[PDB]
Formats: sequence, C-alpha cells, structure tokens
Amino acid sequence: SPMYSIITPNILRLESEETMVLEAHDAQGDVPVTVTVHDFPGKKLVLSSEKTVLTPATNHMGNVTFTIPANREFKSEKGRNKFVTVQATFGTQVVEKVVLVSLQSGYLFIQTDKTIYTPGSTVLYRIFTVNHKLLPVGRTVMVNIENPEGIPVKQDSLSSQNQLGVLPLSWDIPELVNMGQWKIRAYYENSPQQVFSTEFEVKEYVLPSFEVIVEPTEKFYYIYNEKGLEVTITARFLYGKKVEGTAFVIFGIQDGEQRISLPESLKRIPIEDGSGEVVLSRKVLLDGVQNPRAEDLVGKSLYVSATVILHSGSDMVQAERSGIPIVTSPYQIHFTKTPKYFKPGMPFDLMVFVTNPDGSPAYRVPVAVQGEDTVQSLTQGDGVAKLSINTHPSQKPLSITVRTKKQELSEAEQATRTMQALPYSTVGNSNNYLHLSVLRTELRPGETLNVNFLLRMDRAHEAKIRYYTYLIMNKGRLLKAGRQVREPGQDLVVLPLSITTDFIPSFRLVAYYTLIGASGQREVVADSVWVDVKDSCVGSLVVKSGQSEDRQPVPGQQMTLKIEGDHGARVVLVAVDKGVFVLNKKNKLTQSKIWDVVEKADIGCTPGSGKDYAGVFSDAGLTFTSSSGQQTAQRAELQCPQ
Amino acid sequence: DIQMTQSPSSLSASVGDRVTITCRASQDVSTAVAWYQQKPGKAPKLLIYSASFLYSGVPSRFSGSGSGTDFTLTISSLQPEDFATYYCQQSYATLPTFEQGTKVEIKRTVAAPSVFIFPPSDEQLKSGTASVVCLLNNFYPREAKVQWKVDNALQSGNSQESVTEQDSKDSTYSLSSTLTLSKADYEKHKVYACEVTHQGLSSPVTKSFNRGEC
Amino acid sequence: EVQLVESGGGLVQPGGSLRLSCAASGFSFTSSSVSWVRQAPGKGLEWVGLIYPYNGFNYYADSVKGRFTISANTSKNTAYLQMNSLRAEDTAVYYCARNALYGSGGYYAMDYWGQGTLVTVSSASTKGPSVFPLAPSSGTAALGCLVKDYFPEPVTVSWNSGALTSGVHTFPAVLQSSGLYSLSSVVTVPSSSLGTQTYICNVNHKPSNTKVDKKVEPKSC
Amino acid sequence: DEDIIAEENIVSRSEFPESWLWNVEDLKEPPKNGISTKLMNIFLKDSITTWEILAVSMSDKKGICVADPFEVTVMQDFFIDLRLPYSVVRNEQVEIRAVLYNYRQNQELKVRVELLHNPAFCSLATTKRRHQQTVTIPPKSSLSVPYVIVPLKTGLQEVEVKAAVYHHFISDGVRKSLKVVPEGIRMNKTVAVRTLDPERLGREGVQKEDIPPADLSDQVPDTESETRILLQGTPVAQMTEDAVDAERLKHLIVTPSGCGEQNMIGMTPTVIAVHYLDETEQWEKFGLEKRQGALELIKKGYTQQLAFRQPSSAFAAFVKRAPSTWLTAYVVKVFSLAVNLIAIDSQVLCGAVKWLILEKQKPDGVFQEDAPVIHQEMIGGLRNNNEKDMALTAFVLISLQEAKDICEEQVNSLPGSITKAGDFLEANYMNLQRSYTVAIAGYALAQMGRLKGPLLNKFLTTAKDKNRWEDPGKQLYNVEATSYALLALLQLKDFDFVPPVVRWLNEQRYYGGGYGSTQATFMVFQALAQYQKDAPDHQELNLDVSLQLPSRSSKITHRIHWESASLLRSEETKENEGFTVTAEGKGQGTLSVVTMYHAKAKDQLTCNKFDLKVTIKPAPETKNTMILEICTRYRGDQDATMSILDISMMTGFAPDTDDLKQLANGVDRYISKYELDKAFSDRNTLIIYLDKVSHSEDDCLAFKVHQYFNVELIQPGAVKVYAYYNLEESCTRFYHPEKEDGKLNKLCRDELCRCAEENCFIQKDKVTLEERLDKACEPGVDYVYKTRLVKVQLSNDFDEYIMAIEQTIKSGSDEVQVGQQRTFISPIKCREALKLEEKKHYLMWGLSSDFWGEKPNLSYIIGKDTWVEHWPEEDECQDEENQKQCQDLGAFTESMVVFGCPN
Ligand SMILES: [Ca+2]
Repeated sequence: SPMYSIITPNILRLESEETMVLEAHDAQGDVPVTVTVHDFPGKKLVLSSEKTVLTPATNHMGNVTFTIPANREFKSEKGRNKFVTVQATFGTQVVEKVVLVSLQSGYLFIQTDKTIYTPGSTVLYRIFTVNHKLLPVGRTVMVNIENPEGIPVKQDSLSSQNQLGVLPLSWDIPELVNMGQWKIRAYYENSPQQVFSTEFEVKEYVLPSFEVIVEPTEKFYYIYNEKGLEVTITARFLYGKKVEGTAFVIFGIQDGEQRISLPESLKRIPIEDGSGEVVLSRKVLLDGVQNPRAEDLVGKSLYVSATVILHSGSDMVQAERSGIPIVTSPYQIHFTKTPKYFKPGMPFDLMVFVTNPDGSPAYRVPVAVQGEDTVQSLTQGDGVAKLSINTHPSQKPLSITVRTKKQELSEAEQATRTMQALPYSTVGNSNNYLHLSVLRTELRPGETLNVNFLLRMDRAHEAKIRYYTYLIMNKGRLLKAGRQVREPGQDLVVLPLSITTDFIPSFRLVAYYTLIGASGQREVVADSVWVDVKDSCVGSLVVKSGQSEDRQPVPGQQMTLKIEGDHGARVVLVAVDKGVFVLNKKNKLTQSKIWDVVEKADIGCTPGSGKDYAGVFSDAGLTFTSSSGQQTAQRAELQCPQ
Repeated sequence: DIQMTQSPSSLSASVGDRVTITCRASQDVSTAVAWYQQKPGKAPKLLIYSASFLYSGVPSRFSGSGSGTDFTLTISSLQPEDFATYYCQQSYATLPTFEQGTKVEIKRTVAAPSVFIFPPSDEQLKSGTASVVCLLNNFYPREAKVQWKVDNALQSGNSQESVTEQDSKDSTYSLSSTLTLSKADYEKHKVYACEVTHQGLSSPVTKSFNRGEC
Repeated sequence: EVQLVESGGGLVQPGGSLRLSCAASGFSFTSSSVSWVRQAPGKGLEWVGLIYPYNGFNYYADSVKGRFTISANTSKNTAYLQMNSLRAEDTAVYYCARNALYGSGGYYAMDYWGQGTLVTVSSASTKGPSVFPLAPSSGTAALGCLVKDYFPEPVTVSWNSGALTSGVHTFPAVLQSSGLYSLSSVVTVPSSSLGTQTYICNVNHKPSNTKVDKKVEPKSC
Repeated sequence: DEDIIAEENIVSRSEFPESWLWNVEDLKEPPKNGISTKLMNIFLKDSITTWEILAVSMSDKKGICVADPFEVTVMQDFFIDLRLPYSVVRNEQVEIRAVLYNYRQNQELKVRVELLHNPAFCSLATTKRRHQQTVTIPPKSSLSVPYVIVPLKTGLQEVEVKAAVYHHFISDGVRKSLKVVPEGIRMNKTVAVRTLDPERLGREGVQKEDIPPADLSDQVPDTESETRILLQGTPVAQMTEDAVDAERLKHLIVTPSGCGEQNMIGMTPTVIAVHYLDETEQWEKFGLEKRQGALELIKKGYTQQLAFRQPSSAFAAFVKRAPSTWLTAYVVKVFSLAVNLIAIDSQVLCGAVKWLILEKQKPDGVFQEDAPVIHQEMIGGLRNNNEKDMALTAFVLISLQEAKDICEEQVNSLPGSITKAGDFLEANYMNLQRSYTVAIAGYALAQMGRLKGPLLNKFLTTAKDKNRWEDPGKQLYNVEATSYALLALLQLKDFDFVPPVVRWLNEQRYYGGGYGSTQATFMVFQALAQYQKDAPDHQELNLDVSLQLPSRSSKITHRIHWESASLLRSEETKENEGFTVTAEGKGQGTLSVVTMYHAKAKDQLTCNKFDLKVTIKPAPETKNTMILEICTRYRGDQDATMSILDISMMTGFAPDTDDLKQLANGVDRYISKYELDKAFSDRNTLIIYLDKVSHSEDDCLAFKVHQYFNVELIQPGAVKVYAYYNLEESCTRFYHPEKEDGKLNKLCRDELCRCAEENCFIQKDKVTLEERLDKACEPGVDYVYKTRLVKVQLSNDFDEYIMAIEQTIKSGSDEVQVGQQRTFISPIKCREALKLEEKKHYLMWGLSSDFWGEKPNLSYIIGKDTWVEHWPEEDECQDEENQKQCQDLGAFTESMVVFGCPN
C-alpha cells in the first residue's frame, strides 16, 4: 500500500527560503500535492502556495520551495517559542507536522576601523547584512552604541536596500567620556533577541614605536618538568629593525578569575639584537604557592608579563602571554568528531580527536584502545585517528576507553579519555540497517567524495529496496536531496558525490530506505554522516602590491595596490598602523570568525548516526513524518541538547 | 642587471632652442637619477639630482623630469655656454653608473676664418727640422680644406691638423695645420703657401712667405 | 669650502702599479664617502669605486675588481686608489668626487669633483718638449708657440703667467708618426701692442720636470 | 651655515593617522581566469611604520569574504621620532624627547636638530633666537634629543622639530600635536530623582513638574558644563502581571466520564485549559504534542455529550429525565468557547439556544429553572437559594451573548430576549446584597453597553478594598464572582480598575479542579485568558516632557512611548541655567541632572608615589665640572621593587664614565653595558636601574658630570623616577646650575603664565632724542608715562613695583588719570639690572600685550618690548653731566605731547 512522506528542517527560519522534500512510495501515476503552512495553535493560513505533482517520470519524488513572512502574530509575540504547521495533502491523504520556528533572520557582522580609540576621535564602522546563506540582503537594521556599563548613547535605524549589504556608519566619541570596553550592538528589525556585538576599547594613549612578543618554548607547562618554563622575549620596531633595551619579566598563576602574581620570579634581562631569554624555576613556582601538592596546579594556568624599555628611555611597551596550561600530559583526547551510536554486529569506527593543550590538532600521535596493543592509527593532519572496534548484535552499550601511546613519554604523561556508544535499535527487531561509510580527507570544492551505501538487510525481502533517498544539510538548511537507485542483489553501491563551494563550511549526508517484510510492518531504516570541508572563502579576495614590489616605499609616496576579488563584487578597505595592535588586537573581523559563527548556528547536533531512524533525522536537524504513522519526535528546543 | 640607455648620442641645435636629452631604464628605478654637464678638459658638474631637483647654482633653464623607466634633461633656451656633453647617472642598483653621454653642438651663422702663416723658427732649424704652421682662426662651420703649396707644387702626407673644441662664447672653431720637412728639404724650395677653402669665403684664401727674405 | 684635489698621476709600464691620492677638505670625511671616476681619452665616464672613510667599506666596478683598491687616512682627510696590473685600456684621467645622498634608500649624486690626474700606461719613455717661437708676420697680429716632441700627455701652456688669457687657442695635441706629441698654442693680439708689450709663453711638462719660458717676437733678418 | 639645507626649506611630516583608506571599490573590469582585478593608486601617509590593510568583499552570488591582512612598510634611512605624550598639564614644565635615527650602514651622519618656537610654549626657542644642537649619529643607531618646554595655552597644541644633515641633500621634520589640559577632574552629581506617574499624586491636571539647576560655585574657570538627563521607563508597562504557571495546571486535563452532568464537570477544566494555553502561548513548556491528545478528550467529551441530546434540542442528567434550564445554557457556553478548538455541529449549538428562548422564559424575562441538577455543586454561587432568579437570568443570557456572533438569522427573536432580560436585571440591580448577584448581572449588562451611573457605581463599590467581590462563608464563590467581574471590566475599557482585580487573583493561585470547582475553573481561566488579549499591547508610557532652558530659544517637547526600545535621552548644556521640566500624562520615568566640571587641585597632584630630590653643585679642587645628586624613596614603609632612574644631561654636559662604572658595580644598582660602552660625547641620556627603594630612609646616589661642549643659555637636565610595573605614577625633577628646580623663567599668577625667558626691558650707547621718538611709536606701544616709584615691594616669584603717574605723555587702553597709581610687574631675575629705586622718577612705555589682569586688576608687565629709563630729579637736573639727558627727555616729552606719533 502507498506511503506518503514529508521531510523538512527541524527549525524553520523567517523570510528565507526553506525547502520541503516530498515522496510517494509504492505510487501509481500522477499524484497532486498541496503543501500548506499554518500558524499554531489554531489555523489562519500563512503560505498555502506551492502545489506540485510528483510523477512516474521523477520516481515519485519532488520538492516545494516556500518562505515565511514576519507577520502580525510572530513579530510582537516573542519570549515563548513559536511554531507553525506544515501540511502536505497528497491527492486526498493529509500528512502534517508541527515545527519549531526560529525568529533568527540572518547574520550581522560589525567591523570597526581600529580596535582601540582615544576620547575625541571618531569611531568608523560598517555593518554587513546577510541571510543564512552568507549572501547580502536588503533589510532594515537597528544599531546601538553602548557605554562600558550598558547604557545606550547613540542609536540608528537604517536599511541596506540598494546597498550590496554594506552599511557605513560612524560616531564621534566625546571628549569627557568614560574609559573602558564599549560595544556596538546591531540586530535585524525583525529579530530583537538575536543581537550581534563588537567591542572597542577607549583609553588615553599614544602609538608605541615598537612591538613586543612573549613566546614560551612549549605551549604548556608539564608540572614535573624541572627545567621550568622557558620564555623568549622579542622586541622589534614597527618598521622592522631589531630593538635594543632592557626587559622586566614576571610570572603568575591564574585560577579562573583569580590571578596570583609571583614576585620571587621577577627578572631583569638585557634585550640584545631584539632578543632575550628568561626562565620560571620550578622551586620559585612551588614556593610561590601555599599548597604543597605540585599536582594541585594541574588545570590552573600560567601567564608571563614582559615590559621592555629602550636604552634611550624614550619609549616602553608591555606585552603579556596568558593561558599557558599546567598539564600532566602534552596531549588531549576528544570525542567531539565521533558518532555516539553504532550498528550492532558491525565495527564501530571510533573517531579519536587528539589535540595539544591550546586546542591545535596533534600529529603522528599513537592512540590505542585500552586492553589492546597496536590497535592504532597515528593521528593525521586533521588531528583525527580511526579505531575500528568489532561489535556483537547485543544491545549492550559500548564503553570505550582510548589512550595515547607516544613512545618517549611515560605512562603518567599519556592522555586518556573514555566514552560510551549506544546501539542503533531496529524496528521490530528486524536487524535491518543502513550504513553509510565515507573516507576522511579534507574536501575542497572541486574534488569528489565517494559515499558508500551498505544494505544490511536479510535476503528474503531485500529485492524490495529499489532506492535510497538521501539529503544534504549545509549551513542549517536543505542544500540538496536526491536518489541513489539500487537493484536487487546490490549489497553495496557508491554515490559519486561532487563537492562545490555550497558545501562550505561542512555538511551532513542523511539517507534512508523503507519497506515491508519483517512482519506486516512499514519499516524505516536510516543513517546520517557529518563531513567537514576546508573553510575557505566562497569566492576569493587578495590584496598585494603592484608597485614592482621589492623596494620599500617612503612617507608621502604613491603606490599601486592589486585587488583580486570576484567579478562585480564590492570591496571595502582600511589601513591601520600596526602600533594600534601592540595596544589592542581583540575583536578583529576574520573569515574563520564568520564560519565559526555559522557553524555554531547549525540545527544539527550529532557528528552522525542516531539511536534509531527517528533519532538519525532529528540529530541531523530534519523532520520526518509519514501517512503510516512513522515520524520524528517533537523538537521544541531552539538550542542543541546539553 | 639594470640596463640604462641615453639618447641621442649627439645633437645639433641653435641658440634659444628647446633641447631634451633622455635616459631610459630596463626596469623601475624610481627617482634615482642625476644629470651632469662636462665642458671639454674639465671636471663634470651636477645639474639635476633626484630626477628633478635643480642643483644649487645651476640656471633655471635647466630642468629635470621623469620617474620609473623614463627620465629627461631639458634645456629650454639653449645658450652658447651650454656647449658640453651631458651624462645621466643612476644610484639605484648597488654600483652606480654614468651612461654613454650626449654631445650637444651649437648651431650658428657662417663665419669665415682669419688665416695666418708662421715660418720655421731659427732656433728650430738648429735641430735639423722645419715646421711650418697655418692658423685658421675662429670660423663656422667646422668643414674646411687646407692645402700646402711648396713652390706651387702641392703635396699630401706630410702635415697634420688640430681642430679646436667649439668656443663657449662665439661658437666658433679655430684650426692649426702643421707642415713638417727636413732643414735640408726646406732650404731647397722657396715659396711656402697655405691655401684655405671654406663656406664663408667667396673664393679660397692663400697665405704665404718667401724663405729667408723679409 | 668643499674642495677635492687629486695627485700622483703619470707614466707607468704595463703590468706596473700606481697610487693616486685625493685630498678632501671642507667637510667631515667620516660622515660622507668618496668615489673614483675615470675618463678614457675622448670617451665616457666610468665609475671605478667607493670608499666609506668611516669604516673603510669599498665597492668596485668589475672592470677593476682584483686589480684596484681604495683606502683612506681619516686624520689627513685623504682617500687613495692603489692600482695594480695596469693595462693599456686603464689609460684615463682619474677624478675623485664626493657622494651626496639626496633621496632616501641610498641614492647619491656626486656634487663636488676634483680636477683629476692623467694616468698613462705605455711602454714609451718620458720625454720633455722642445718649445719654439712662432713669430708674427710683419689690425690683429697672431703669434704663438710650438711645443714639439714630448711624451706622454699633458702639457700646460699659459701666456705671461696667465695675465693674457684673452683670445688664446691652445690646440689639441697630435700624435706624430714618431710616437711623440706636438701641439701649438696661438694668441691673437692687436698688432699695435707689439714693441711695447712683452710676450712669453709658459710651457710646463710635469712628467719630465721640463719647464720652459720662451719669448716670442718678430725677426730682424 | 654652509653646505646644509636651511630650516625654511624643510617641510615637516604631518600626516600621522592611526587608520585611513576607509574606501569602497567595485570590481568592474572583466574576469580573466575567473578573477577580476583592480589596480588602486594610494598615497602613503607620513608615519614611518608598518600599515596593515584589510579588505572585505561582498557579492550577490558568492557572498561575504574577508582577505588576509596585507602589510606595507614605509621607511627612511634618516628620520625624527618626536615622542609626545597624550596630554600635558598647563603651566607645568615637562620634557619631551626627539629621537633621531640613522639606518645608514657604514656612515655617520652629522645633523643639526632644531626646536621651532611656538607662542603656546615657553622654551629656549624664542621669537628672536633659534634652539639648535649639532649632533653626530653613528651608523645603525639613534640619539635622543631632549627639550624642556612649558605649555602656556590650553587646548590642542603643536610641537615642531626639524633636522638637516650636513654634506647631503637630506632633511626631515615632524609636526605632531598634544592636548594641553587644565587641572581638576570630572564630577558626576544628581539633583533630582523623580517618578513621572500621573493619576498617582500627579493628579487629574496632568503632572506638572519643576526641576531647578546645579549649584556649581566651586568650579574652576574656562571649561564646559554638560548636563545629562536619564528619562527611564521602569516597566510594569504592558499591564500584564505574569500569567498563571503552566506546570500547575497538569491536573486540569481530565478525561470526561459520567452521565449528563458529570460529563460536563470533567469537560470544564480541560476546555478552559486549552482556551488559556492557546492565547498565553504556553504550549512550549507544558508539552506541545499533548495538545493533539488533549483536543481529543474534548472531542471525546463532545461526542459523548451529544448522546444526551434530547429530541427537542435540550440536555439533562439522563435521557429519561425532564430537561434542565441551566444545563442547556452551560452547554452553550462550553460549546461557544470550544468552537475554535474542535469541530462543532451547526445544528447543535444554536439548536440548544432555540429551545431556551422559546420554552424557558417568563413575562419579564426570568429564565427560571425547570429541572434542578443532582450535582448542584457544579452551578457554583447559583446553588445558594438567595436571589436565584436574578443570577439565573444573567447566566443563561451570557451564553446567548457569547454565542450571538454566530447565531443571528437562525434564532429570529434573539435581539429581544437580550433586551427584556437586560431590563429585569438592570431595574433590580439596586436590590442585590450579595457581591455574587451584583457581579454576575454586571457582566451581562456591560456586554451590551448599558452599565452606567449608579448601577456602574454599585458594581465598583461592592468590591471590598477595591479588588474582590467576596461573600460570607465559602471562598470558591468569592473567586467566581470577581472573575465574572473582570470580564465586565475588560469590556468596559476602564483600565483604571483592572490591575487591582487581577493582582489579587495572582495572589490566590487557585489552580481549579478538585471538586465543586466547575464555575470557579471555567470563569477564572476565561477571564484571565481574555485579559491577555485585551490587556494593552503597548500601554502607555505617554509623557510629553517639555524642557525650557532660558539660555535656549525654544522648548524641547520630548515624546515618550513604551515602544522605542531606548527609553532614555540626553541633552548637552553650555551654560549653568535654571530650567523648567513639565511632564504630562501616564507612565513612569527617572529624571536626573548630571553636570560635569573641573575643580581646584588640592595639594597631592605631582608625585603621589615617589619622593625625588635632585641637586647640582660645583666640584672640588683640580674645564667646568659638577656633582649631580639624586635622592629618592618610595611612599609607604615597604621597599618598592625594581625602579628606573631616567636621567638627561644639561646641554654640553656628560657623566663621568669612572663614577658610573663605580655605581653599576655597586649592589642593588645596574647600568646596561650598552650605556657604558658608548662614547663620552655621544651620551646625553642615561638610565640607572635600581633594584629597590622604600620609605624607611632616602636612597641616595651622585656622580660627576663634565662640560665638554661650551654653549650659552644651556637647557636644564631632568631626573625621572618610576617603578617598572607602572610608568604612569612617576615623578620628575629638573636641575640647572643657575635656576634650581631647573625651572625655565616664567611669570605666573592665578590662571595663566608669561614666558619670561626673554630680556628684561628694552636693552640700553646713544640714547638719542631721534631714537626714543621712533621706538616709542612702534606698533604695539599703548602708553608712555612719567612716573615716580612710590613703594617698592619684593618677592621670590615676582616683584610688585608701584608707580605714581606724574603726567600721561601718551594714553591708551588703560584710561589712567594723573595722580593715580598703577602696579608694574617684573620677574625675580630682572631686579639685578633694573635698579628701580623709591621716589626716583621714570620714563616708561610698553605694549598692549603687557596688560596682566581683568579690570581693575590691571598690572603692567615689564617685558622685552617695555622701555623703562631713569629720570633725574627736577632740581638734580642742574648738574654738569646728566644735563644732556634731562633736556632730551623734556625735548622728547614736548614732541610727543604736541605732535604725538605719526603712526
Ligand atoms: Ca570545515
């Protein structure tokens, strides 16, 4: 008997296009479908547009493209979450699902010309207005400049219509003003809860003549290392030449907000040829704290403070380096890239993510499963090593403890972390599964990714599976849905999936099949997989010299600047004296900062898989609902679980 | 390496005219160029430095310009005192170089020579050799034909010339022709004649003396 | 006043050596540098080398590298060019000039120059000139001097200790087939000035210590 | 001098912005290789530094993108780095360094460095005297050039130093600015803290407020004074006391089960629980997918309820029983309220209404009961037998009024059963003791628009304490009567009496259910559900505040509305004036008045953290040499850790290398090898590093300094102390052989200061008659007097010479009359060369720029352009020598008196 199904995202966003996948399994001939969207609770229609007919021609699969306006009963009513009712009407059969609606419109990023400012000067800023595709929109933004203690002072309301999504603004900082961390707060007219910020410091200062860099030999401090903590100080004039002078360095422990200083550690080294070395002795550290347990320092951090004064006395600068972790192991094991679910009877591929104490990917690091030796794979450039554990059909969870096994370290210095994997439970204990397997190599828009579909179903009914329906989530919405056809006896088939710039920054491939066999049951089997892509720009932008380079220009001089962007694209610019960053480097706009924002707003939560078919859809940020009763759970949470 | 080329190698022009010598570079050289002037038998003199800055003392008619790959020295209203050779020097590149140089010649009206003849000294005869000199004084242009008649017999191959370098005031050349015979040979023949041919003369002018007798 | 003075030029056997010196005065030698440029007979200028008197740093044109050398006595504000393995093609007048730094990024122009000294690299022998009167032939009367059979260049002719400079023409030397040079110095004077005015021509030939002052007047016959 | 660029031809570098190139550029030219390219021609600024250029691009299709920063380094082989502070205090001597750099590799540079003169600053640079050093900077190295200057004029001010190098066409100059500032500091202070709430002692005549000015009589002269108002909106606005919690109503979803009345008992809490949760939007927390299963209990209650539908469209306990009048009306109320939630039949609802009007109504319109219910606890306050024809008429009517929006043309004479029933209850409204029958009738009236006058008053005043319509005994009837009344108050649109009623219901927290709570449940969650609808969406906070300042021309009627997400403003006053601030109508808000000024100093500015004592004296037996002695200690009996002594030489002096190495070898003291290894002449700044210093004693040190270069005037030296961890809290003293406190000769009193480094009076040979008559007519000259010195009064800062005026040879701005006295003023160091003696007569003239004072605080400064000269006595004139002079004065006085100046 026929089954009609709908797939939508778990969260639907205002004003932007959200797609809905429509399927008619075991279908016969043309079948018309009306997609309706009503408010909830109670129904006044909001977009009953989009009618379509899925035909034999397209294997009874089509889609609908719809958009939600920020209408009367959504705008003012906020605080408690809003919902709508998506409703497909396949010929006569109705299928519906309530979905949590988010009031987040798009994204706002705020650039300030400098990171720091004096009283009396002018703050220049631009606001970039884009939708969830990181593409420019023409909306109306509200802007709030806000003094250190949270009091608005200047406020604006403008639209980036006919603007290319670039809003140029400014504000003259008054002379007699408060001194501290000010904020710019911009939000879309429609989304007063989604407020975007940027700090700028105000202070009385003058640009220094040189910068000072403070670097420790290791990016951490191992508590039994008796050599101590070896820091190097580098001073250098802003124009490049090395600095001569004297440096005063001091060390101190930081427990959370608290900050002990260690006066016993204060040194006065010479700076010769722009360089100098200083050490924090282990004794001075341990005799500096009142707890005799060397080990009580683990988890707390160390900070260094360096003050370089030129020999003339004409200038001095201060730099510091904080958050040097005190550690027992040089490494750090994370299970944040591994699915928390396995398929009983199939090997569970545990993706171990090893890192250095600052968070950076490790490399050539051995990892073994506790109990087994050599069951390893030296971690690669991405920081991930793969450990494939065999599993029995039992529904007992897998408790896995991983350990690093770096050779020249000792047992105590080896990093260690444990996890638990839950089994994918089958429908009616059918023991039928779908496993997607994909290889782990950093993808770029141009190369192609093999996606393997392993049909793990028992022979008597397998001939009924004639296709897998697959869906690709990117940037928190439905990027593409298609069909990997299957023919009787094909236990494994590969979809050659090509990567494009639309796949940036990362994506999830969710696929499923459906049938009857293990009893008179409408069974649904699904799997998901998260795959990371190289977080480059969609386009490209590069600034370099046309000025026959290799020369070094002079004050007042002309020069030519090569800009290499996308055709027909707008480009905004700024030049800053790097002395500004000797004083403050926080809150600088970056391309990786744009992607960091984007990926933190994903509605998918799991690296892949799920506790069952409904769980697989939900965890990847997708609803599933069918005329035969099968559906995903209710999601009323706008944020991921914790 | 960095290739520089000065053009033109030589140029003629009349008083009050606009002169422009140019220097060209194989790659960018920014402002690192200087121009010098050199009169004959004298140390060069700085005119322009840093592409266009006029060295102190140098007249305002001198003027530098250019940047990158093309530079030009410009004399706006040429003068008789500007008879010289002009060089372009670069200080970009680690070893500096002066370029091949432009010889600037003054162009003026026709002036005919005052011809003179000098007989051998009595002191010079004591040495057993006779040198007879002919002086074509202050004449334009340079082109001239001097021919020695000895008793009306004409003879090549036993005389040499020296042309003066163009004068700084009146833009004229002087010339000296010197005939050299042995005391013996000189005491043979009688009438020694120098013959001058030139554009400013209606017909060739001849100067001479009869040997011994005054 | 800034002024530079070369010296030490003369005749050298091919292969031989020579030391020119350059007497700087009127500026702090140590804060500037000095260049040696040279000019082959009737040809272009060729820069030879720098010296930074402060610390003795040098630079050399490839045409001279391994043969020439520049040194300095910083107390006597003098610079020196020591030449070795001299060739025929090293024959030139050698100037020294002050390097002044106009732009920024180390561009310099050469603002003061010395007079130069002539160095001549030949097998030939030093020879002094024979100086003969060129007698005036009885409104303007020309008279002169013949400076004959000398080697090498140069000679310096002047008239009445340089009192008479007006309308003098000391012609280029000319290389005789014998191998020796001869030139004429001629001076036009008002014929009336004969009898009253005295006319002595002042030849001087450094290379051979030859000094002559010859009087030139008409004849008795 | 010769062979160097002249100061006048040097153009100083000036453009030193921290950020620039704030430009937009669209890529237009075609994409070769799918990459467009623009060539931008920028003009680099003057700063010698490294710029960082950051490009962000925006595209319709490819979206936003952010380039890697691109660096550009601008640089010269020789330049000045003029190290100016952020600000300096006025009339406070300070030292600044100009750092000269020589990045040439094998070449020293001889530079002439110069401080330009600026009237704003007192320094050795003066009107007619340059301040130029000559220094030699080695290769790959730098050299500090200090300048002591005292800023005299407030505000943004400019310093310029230039530098030419000898023997090269190389020059430089830097023109930076620094903020000169007064003393005091910034003072916040509030005058009023009001609450703009009319109808709360603001009264009927729209709250009219008055807020006087600031005091500001301790203020220091010549500064701003910006007031700042804070017009807040502290909101209980959107008169919406928080709704009843969703987690408390879990027991209300009752599965209806029973006969005909027990089915309607169970359906009551469920239907009203949905009607509530629908409007309050509280389905998120309670359980969203529970609504689809809770609607099916109402559809289960409805489908079961139609099983007790009698042939005549009426309802009762069983089908066997005769029909009840009230139960058929309650079924219309629950079905009318549940029309939005479930599918009701058209035949059913209005069908139950047709039976009621035709069958059950008396002559005057009392819908009397015909079948009393078994479960009598369900009907609530009607259960009481007192006046059960007054309430019972209203209850059935309310079911008609809520169902009237649907049932119109079907039930024909419906308008008429509403009018006559509204006569019976309205007439007998003044015959109701209990608060229950007063209120249940009151909601029936207000729905039509017939609740006015004494019937509208009895409604209001029955409420005990102006909130609840209580009754004696059972408290469930109390909560029911008020909720009917709240539905009445919502329809009336009288938002004055609404808040107190709901506030009490929130402090009851009656969650319904249990037993005998049918009416207390249905009515409290309907009335508080209809409250969230009709309760103001934006309320108001509608103040028309008109601020009228007498300094200002116009008022500023600032509007206020609960809608603008700011609820705050701020004006900026220039003059301390008393202004009115009149509010108008509704809302609430703060109203502060914060001016901001500068006060006087108090004696603890200067050296808050260190004591510094510096002396310079001549040396013992043995060209010129002296003994610098620095004495310092910290503040607080607790040795400071690690400090700096930054010393600068008096021009022409350098430290004794022997005495220095002696010091550096001493313990608790360090001098970098770099400093020691430097030449004798090329060492005019010095840093001595101390390991500590307390406030037990005084840490003292001293060392020989030798004069190597010989020069006139000579600039004071300077010692600066500070701890490494804080440069800001420093202390500097100056030292000079002939000035002490190495202070440049200035002339201060009260606010401002004159630079007094100039010559005392116009100097001195001839003193011709034809000389005096020229120089007495020079442009500025605004007076010429004959004066007798009455009383000489001396001091250390300035000597006050009082002059009597004999005659006024020339009068100017100061309109002095003969006989009167004017005070002349001269510095300490001019007394030596002045010789001003009591009762000796004087001829004095000077400029208009020499008037120190307001009026009549008039003083006369004896500056460089002032001419003073001795006048022998009238009888003393008759004497051999000095007859020549006496006559020329009298001869000069008559030329001036008669002809005056030719101008
Ligand atoms: Ca990625």
